[PDB]
Amino acid sequence: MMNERFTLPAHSPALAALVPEFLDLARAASGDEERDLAVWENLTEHVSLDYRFANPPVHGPGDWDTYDSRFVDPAGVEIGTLQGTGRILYERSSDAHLMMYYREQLTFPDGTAQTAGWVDGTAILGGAWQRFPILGSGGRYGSMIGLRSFQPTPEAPHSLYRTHLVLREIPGGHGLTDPEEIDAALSLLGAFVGPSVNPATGNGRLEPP
Amino acid sequence: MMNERFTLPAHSPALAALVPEFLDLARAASGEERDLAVWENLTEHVSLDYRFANPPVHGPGDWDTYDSRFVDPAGVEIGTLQGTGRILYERSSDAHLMMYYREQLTFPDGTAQTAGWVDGTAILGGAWQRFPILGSGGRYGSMIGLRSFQPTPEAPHSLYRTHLVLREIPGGHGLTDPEEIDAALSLLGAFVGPSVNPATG
Repeated sequence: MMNERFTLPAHSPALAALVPEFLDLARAASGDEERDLAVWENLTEHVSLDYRFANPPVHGPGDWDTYDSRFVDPAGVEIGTLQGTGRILYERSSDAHLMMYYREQLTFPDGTAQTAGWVDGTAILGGAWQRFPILGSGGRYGSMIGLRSFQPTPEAPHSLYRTHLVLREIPGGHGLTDPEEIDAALSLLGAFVGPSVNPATGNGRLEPP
Repeated sequence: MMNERFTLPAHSPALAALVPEFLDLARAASGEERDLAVWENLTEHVSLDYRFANPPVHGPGDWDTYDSRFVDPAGVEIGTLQGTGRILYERSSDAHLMMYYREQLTFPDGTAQTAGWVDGTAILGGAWQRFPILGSGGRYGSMIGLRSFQPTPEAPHSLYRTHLVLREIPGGHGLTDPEEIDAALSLLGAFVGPSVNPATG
């Protein structure tokens, strides 16, 4: 008797199950429920960033970048690396902030994890902390979700970031393999940490700036 | 003691509380007793003001506003809607036109609102579009719901087939600030929206 158009996709329960675990990460990271946990705090992210302008003089839609990162802990030990890609897709109606979609692959000696989501490009210039959700994708991290928080250092905003990473096992894993559903989970969790995609304006319209 | 940078914003528990209720909407609409409003197989009469950025081309920069009338099968109007949408970009994977919409719902006894992503290319193809709803006034202020519509193939820009459900949440959804409302609408849209930029080869 259920209306098809009110029923949600098959993966929705698995998605929903990520939500409480995500809210729990901070507490689990603070020393503590015992599952496998990986916490790296006060990392130095050595970023080598190839930033391309589409209309060279100033940032705008169409711009893109790639970057490679090295995660080095306070003692100088490299704990993992990262490949990232980003594209500027549009300007918000309300304030013309530069909206960018990013995807990243984190590679640790014992496994891999991935990231995707929205970044306010205007805010990164201003020096804001950014946060991406993580889904584990292989090895030790395959059963894990987490959070990546990074801030571009004032001295070298394009080469050194300060970064914290937390990944935590979910019992029996998050259960997502399809890229479609992985992207949906990353959108769901990003809702808590990511910028607003297009805030309501004054004039009741979403016209372009 | 906790890392500020791993701690989620204060609204996170209220957002999290929306999730099981949202998953419960389909079952609730088909018959726990709360206040519930279901309108199925409405005819949505749409009046559309569409602006082009490069006039002959449908593309990024286009935007529109529209007025909608919800008429039940018996010909009674049960509410109206004002909406706005913009074409923001073409997906890397398949160049589909991605768009974003915000809408305000007005019923005789209250108000509700909507926002979310639309694949403008797939909508041509006859796919259903779905936006989460947050109540914003009157009877519905304490409610969340779902709006699903499909443009009629014979009159794709003026007639839609539409279903609406809104359901009371115990103690209201608890969101008043626009930023938290936008986050809740994004959170619930993750379940129903198109993929915004699928990974490429």
